[PDB]
Amino acid sequence: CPLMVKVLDAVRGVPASNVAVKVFKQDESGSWQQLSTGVTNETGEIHNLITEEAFTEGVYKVHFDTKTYWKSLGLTPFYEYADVVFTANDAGHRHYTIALLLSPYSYSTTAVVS
Amino acid sequence: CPLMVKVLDAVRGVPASNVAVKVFKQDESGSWQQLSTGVTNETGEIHNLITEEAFTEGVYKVHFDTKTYWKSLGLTPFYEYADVVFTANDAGHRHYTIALLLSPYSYSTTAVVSD
Amino acid sequence: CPLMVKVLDAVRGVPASNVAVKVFKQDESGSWQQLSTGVTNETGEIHNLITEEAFTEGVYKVHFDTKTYWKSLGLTPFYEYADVVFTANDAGHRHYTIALLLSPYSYSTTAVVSD
Amino acid sequence: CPLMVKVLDAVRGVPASNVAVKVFKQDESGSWQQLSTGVTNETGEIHNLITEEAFTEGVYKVHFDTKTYWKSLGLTPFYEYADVVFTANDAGHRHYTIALLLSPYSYSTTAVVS
Ligand SMILES: N[C@@H](Cc1cc(I)c(Oc2cc(I)c(O)c(I)c2)c(I)c1)C(=O)O
Ligand SMILES: N[C@@H](Cc1cc(I)c(Oc2cc(I)c(O)c(I)c2)c(I)c1)C(=O)O
Repeated sequence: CPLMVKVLDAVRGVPASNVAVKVFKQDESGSWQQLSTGVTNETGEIHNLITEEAFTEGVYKVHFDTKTYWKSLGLTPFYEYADVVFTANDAGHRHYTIALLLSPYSYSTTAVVS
Repeated sequence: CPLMVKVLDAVRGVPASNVAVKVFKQDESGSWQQLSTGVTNETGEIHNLITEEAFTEGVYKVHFDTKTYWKSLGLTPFYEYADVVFTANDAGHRHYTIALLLSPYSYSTTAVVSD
Repeated sequence: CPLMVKVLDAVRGVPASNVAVKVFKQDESGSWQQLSTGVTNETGEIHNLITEEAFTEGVYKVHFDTKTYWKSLGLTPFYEYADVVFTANDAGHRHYTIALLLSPYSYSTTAVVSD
Repeated sequence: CPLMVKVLDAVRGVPASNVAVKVFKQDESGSWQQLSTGVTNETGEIHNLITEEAFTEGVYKVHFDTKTYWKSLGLTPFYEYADVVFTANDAGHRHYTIALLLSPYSYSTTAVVS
């Protein structure tokens, strides 16, 4: 799995489950094309988010619906969502983890590339 | 000033100056209309980004060109940029600060909302 | 003011007011000598924590009582407190801001150093 | 393993290896007693950091020597180290992960409790 996510809830101290995620890749044109969609599991992760074959060199957007997550907890969210945008495999085929830490009025993201 | 930014550099321990910022408001179609531009100053801030008159209820995107910032320092950035998207002024007029902390492979953002 | 703090609440989107802060300096023995105290104000800051005269070269601990803060809000905190420890003024006199972002099960701290 | 760590390098996008870690528990007296020491591996983790038997209810300090880590990379560190202090098992025996994200002038820590 060359593209992984790990989402954590900074308020409750647990992984953030049921967070809807979409993966897009930017066109030759420059438009975003949706490649996959999934929902985080109990460990805040998504298995098989993208195949090695579909995950080619280019610019990617990983979109997290953080707003619905906080509404499901009865907390007021500030952000509409969190998008993370990066170039992948520009200098070779690697594995990427997009880590995302959530609070109602803050989020942090870090990329681990191997 | 109802919309403020504060940008910090976690590698150097200084405010991130000369970061290009753009502010957009989503129209009903879903497209983004640019309403502001600026570049952070030596304290990582931008004065007079938008007026109260322009800053009406809606969905906003604050776009930070973090890639150009790190490249100017000779560092290899991971992200293309950082966008921060939120609904504003939907429960009355408020003031907002979008704070952004930058490292080449990480960023954090926090919102402070006051009345 | 050579030592400033800025404390924010990531749950509520407001500065974290009424947070008790203490500043210590390590002596040669390794024990900690208290030099300052304060409580954050409505913007999450403390004025006049220490003077330039007192703030000499050494190792400092800035101690934030984050547990009392979250308990006052009815929230269950994980940490007993947050300490931030660093060497100051070892390459000349500088000014420091210790920024601290709080959630019940997480915190982030960033230092801004100027001359 | 009831007490785990996960340390990441926000500058390089890799787990932070070779970070020295000490685990202390506070005395009845109130003094810190060292229970264990280890060093993060290539995935930023430490196996067998503490046994289930030694990890009893009380107040813990997990100490990370972040200063030597940044010096090993040739970057100037601001902090002397990062200490994370918390009560464990006050309401039952659980597993704890202390996650720690490092930059030369910033760090973030989050606790995941299961
Ligand atoms: N166990 C799996 C999944 C996993 C990946 C990461 I990357 C991680 O590390 C962090 C650190 C911080 I600080 C965060 O705020 C967040 I979100 C994730 C953690 I815990 C777990 C693995 O090792 O691949
Ligand atoms: N002096 C001005 C500007 C200012 C706002 C904030 I909001 C702030 O706080 C943080 C805290 C953390 I942690 C960050 O990573 C970042 I970026 C900013 C700081 I320092 C300064 C004011 O009070 O409005």
